[PDB]
Amino acid sequence: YMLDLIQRTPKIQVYSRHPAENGKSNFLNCYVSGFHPSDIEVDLLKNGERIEKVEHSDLSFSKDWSFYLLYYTEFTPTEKDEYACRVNHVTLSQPKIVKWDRDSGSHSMRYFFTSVSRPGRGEPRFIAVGYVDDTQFVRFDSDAASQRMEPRAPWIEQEGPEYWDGETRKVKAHSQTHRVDLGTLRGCYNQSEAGSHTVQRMYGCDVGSDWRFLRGYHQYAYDGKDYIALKEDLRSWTAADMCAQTTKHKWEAAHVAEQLRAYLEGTCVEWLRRYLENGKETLQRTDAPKTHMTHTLRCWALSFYPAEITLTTELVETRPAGDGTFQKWAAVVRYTCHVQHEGLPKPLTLRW
Amino acid sequence: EVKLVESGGGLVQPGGSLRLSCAASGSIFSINTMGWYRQTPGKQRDLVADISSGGSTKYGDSVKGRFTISRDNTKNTVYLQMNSLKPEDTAVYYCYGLSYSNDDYWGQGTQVTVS
Repeated sequence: YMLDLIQRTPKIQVYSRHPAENGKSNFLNCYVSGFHPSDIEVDLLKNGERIEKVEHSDLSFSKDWSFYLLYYTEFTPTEKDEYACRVNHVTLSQPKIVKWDRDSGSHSMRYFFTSVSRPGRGEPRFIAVGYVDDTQFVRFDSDAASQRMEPRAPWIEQEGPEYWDGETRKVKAHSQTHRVDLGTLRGCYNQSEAGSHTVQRMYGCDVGSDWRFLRGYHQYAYDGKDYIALKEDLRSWTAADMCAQTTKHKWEAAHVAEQLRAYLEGTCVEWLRRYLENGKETLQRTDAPKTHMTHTLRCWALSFYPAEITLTTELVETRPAGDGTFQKWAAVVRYTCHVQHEGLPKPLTLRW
Repeated sequence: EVKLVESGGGLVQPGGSLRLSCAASGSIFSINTMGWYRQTPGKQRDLVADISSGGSTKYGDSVKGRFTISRDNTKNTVYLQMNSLKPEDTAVYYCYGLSYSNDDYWGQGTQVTVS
């Protein structure tokens, strides 16, 4: 239930959903993350050749505004086959190839919106995703066929048409807003109608384990840099430069933040509860890491939900397995590995 | 380990055409996909067209329909027929190839200019 009103290069991981067994169906994953802007070309290679039917997740981004994507495909690895992932991006002189080296908590609802302008190529690209905790449950893509808000989790498919109509009406409103803003921000920063620019929106609400309201968010960004955001008290704005102060004043004079507070404190919480209940078999589970040590000292963790975890040198970003679970490892060059997870009885410790 | 010999570049009038050719050395079983990326005014190089030894092709959106890639049944050699060239196709075109172990090799490139 949504509202009703710089360049970073990617990090690449190539891995399987499950541990590889020669002859056993599996899933090959390429997780690209931490990059900006969102234009990226990702290929999955099999023996120096492009794999034909590769799918990918809906575009989303992290706190720092950097985007992340999961490209994946079903495959049965054998003895001779070798695999890799290729990534192109504006920050790369040539596409990078990475080979597949075979050898009790709070809750949240978050909506992510991304608009990218396409000078002289039609409307801007618009992508919207919705999350409960670390489980995405709705999406919208302007380039897609439906032109509707679409489910991405079982527990949201129960909702009837009045819900899906209202969501489709609300997302298209979020789209129009971004389209207008793209032309506006172009004007206030004196940029040409020939360049491509990105506008990102994020908002949502947190609740304790008692499902009572904890925190609320509403942030806006231009070309990967902060533009305006709601303070933690949800009653005032943070403008980032002389251009965003003009918006801050127009919004404080129209008391926009008051309508936001109501949603973030009331409506957002209310539907987060309805979702948590409707998908309790999913959202309210906790899966514990299937964990062991790899020797360079490397600590491993597989098939755990939610993604929040701590291992304590090289620490690789947590990555989706593609089945709802996540993975992570850490490395260091009389040593111990500490594993604080929100689904383990008590912290674990590991040593050779 | 592999060397890529490029030819066919140069200057051409708008609306003209050019045929690029790239030939791989080494063992005939040491290269699978071959194709071309092209330099942007910026830092990156964009995909133009490539083809697997079995004939599977992929093109960059901005040359779809105008450019065609092909391969010699015998030798490891690919051909890029560029038609209806525009000034925005001016760039250095780099041939590349992939080993059957997903190792990438890259040629020196060939400047293509469209008045």
